[PDB]
Amino acid sequence: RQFLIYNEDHKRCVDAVSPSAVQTAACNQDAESQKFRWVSESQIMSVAFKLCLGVPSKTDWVAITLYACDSKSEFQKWECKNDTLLGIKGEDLFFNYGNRQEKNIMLYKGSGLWSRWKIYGTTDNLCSRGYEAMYTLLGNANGATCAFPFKFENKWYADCTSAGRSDGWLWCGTTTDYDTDKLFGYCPLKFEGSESLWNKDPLTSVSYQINSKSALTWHQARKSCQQQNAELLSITEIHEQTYLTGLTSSLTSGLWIGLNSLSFNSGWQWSDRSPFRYLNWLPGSPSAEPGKSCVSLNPGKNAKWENLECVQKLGYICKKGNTTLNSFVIPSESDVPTHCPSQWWPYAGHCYKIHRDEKKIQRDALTTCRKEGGDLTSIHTIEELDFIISQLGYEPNDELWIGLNDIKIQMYFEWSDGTPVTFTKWLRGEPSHENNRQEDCVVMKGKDGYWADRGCEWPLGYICKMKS
Repeated sequence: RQFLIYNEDHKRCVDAVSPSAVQTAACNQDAESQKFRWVSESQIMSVAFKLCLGVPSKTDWVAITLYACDSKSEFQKWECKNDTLLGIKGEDLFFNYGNRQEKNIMLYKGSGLWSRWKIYGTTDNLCSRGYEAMYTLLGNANGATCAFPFKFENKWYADCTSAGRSDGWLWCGTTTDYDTDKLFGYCPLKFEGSESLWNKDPLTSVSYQINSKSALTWHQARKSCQQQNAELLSITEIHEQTYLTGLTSSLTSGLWIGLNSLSFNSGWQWSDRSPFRYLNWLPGSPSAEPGKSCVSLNPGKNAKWENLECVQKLGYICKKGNTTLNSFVIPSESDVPTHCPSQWWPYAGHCYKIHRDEKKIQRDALTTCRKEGGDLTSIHTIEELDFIISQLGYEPNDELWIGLNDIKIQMYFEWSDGTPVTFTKWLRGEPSHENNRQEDCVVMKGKDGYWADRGCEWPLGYICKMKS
């Protein structure tokens, strides 16, 4: 994420010569003095010197030099303007080439070519590479973010290091003076041994990372997974729950997983957009108390789930990988010219119709769909859900049976027509109260056609979808 700062007009690059001299030289990508990187939302640090570029004051024609990095100093905060302009934050003054008299780099009112900078090698500005907090793994800092620069054995370190360690793992101090506070962690980056931080499941090849020594909020936890090209754990199959129950059987403190109700207009959902089709709540969850929108896996209570306040500082599980297990059935393709019986309307090779003639409990409804040559409808895309609520005479106060249910295995929803569950859109507060029955059927209700699970023993209208 390092870079050289490059001036196209001069075809030359910024070079740090001393804490009191920042100049330019020929663009040498192997010269550390010309290497720079963001270390916060607004500061840019010299890799060679571990000091941030700054100005003595927000005033015209002053020298830009290296200062001790400081998150509160208005005089080291930078931002990109126009495109290639790099300006001190809050004022129309700009990182400028200077002149052969100073040789130094200068702050200046002028927005010409001498004030316009892009990342060497690239054609995009400096804010394109940007800065992200980097949460540590294992270590004693409980997952705190790296602090750049940091002091280790009276030496300063610009990025993560394998110094003071013969195993070669990459670490960082989480306060600037590691020699004093002694707080560290391992960096979420590739190195020989990096992968032994993951448990790969031999059945599916999906990888899992159990961060039980950490205390992050839900949102912090999610960002630590995302920066590892992963995401918070989704639990989509009976097997996956079981593998994870095994992996955490020795733990007791809760661990964040990706299940949340943060979107207002809908209900429970996985942060990786997996369908929410396998349920494993602890008794008394999900609780309806309004602050508890993020879900934790409780390894000390058999790896069942509970929703908590998203600000609690727990451990977390990340999940990386695509499963090798093919599904048993794949949906059969459609037939682009589809003819439909009377009062049935096509979409994507299937005909649909809403029944409200006489309400039936879910089983009688499903029976009537099959006497008519189809089933209770399955839904696999938001496009398909939009078709149903738009083109079939659907009304916002409707409550209609669809094919989702867990009559085979409770807590595991399947489509009555046997197609895989690729997509779920739960109503706000749904699904709920599977603990109060043994069969969960699923209706479509509300202005948006979102789904609620309920008891199957209830007379309702229903939606049928025939075959191709």
